[PDB]
Amino acid sequence: MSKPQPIAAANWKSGSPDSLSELIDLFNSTSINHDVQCVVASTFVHLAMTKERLSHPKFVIAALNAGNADALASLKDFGVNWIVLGHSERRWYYGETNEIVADKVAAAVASGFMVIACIGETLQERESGRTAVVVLTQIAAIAKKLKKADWAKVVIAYEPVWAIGTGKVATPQQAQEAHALIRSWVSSKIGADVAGELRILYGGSVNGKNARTLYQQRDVNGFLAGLKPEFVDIIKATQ
Repeated sequence: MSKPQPIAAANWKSGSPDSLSELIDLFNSTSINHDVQCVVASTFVHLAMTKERLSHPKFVIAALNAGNADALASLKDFGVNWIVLGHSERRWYYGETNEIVADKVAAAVASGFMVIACIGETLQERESGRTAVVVLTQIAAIAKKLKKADWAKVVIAYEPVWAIGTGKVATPQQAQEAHALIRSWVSSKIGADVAGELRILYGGSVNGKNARTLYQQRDVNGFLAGLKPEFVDIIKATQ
């Protein structure tokens, strides 16, 4: 096994507690044959339901864009040990700076969390050839605030804004190129050991039909997707 352990993360940003409860029952009943870490991420308002209902041994709960020190402490005291930082989306919609996400990553790691940090370019950046510079600027800001040993707690997700909620998935070649670019930068600037163990996940219009062909790429280690019945097939795709 050359790739590190894959991750499949489902995000529940909104929706009925009753429809969530049903999806969690589906997941709790699903046998998963291979080594994969599955994650159900949700906003605070849905965490108490998820924590109460989810019981599968291959699943953990994560908080979506958790907030400040008080919020991290409230998560830790409730038993939630993963956070998802949706930086590529927040950079587009809100102008969140790269330095703000980097400080959030370091604060979460310092508080004992595993952190999925989502990085990625805009539509216009992609169109104009700015992808590599933009992505590398994001990973370098994150790295600035971490020590080498801290990378064991970090997962990077490549989430280009143009693929988020648009139905326009990155092609296998596009995902691979971006993921390789990130990994090679980590190898060069942090270390080859860290680069080899780093999980780089793809997010943005992943579904049950396109996930498997994405996973077959050398530098793809899993997925961020929505919490939907097809997520069962997204997990299978990480075999």
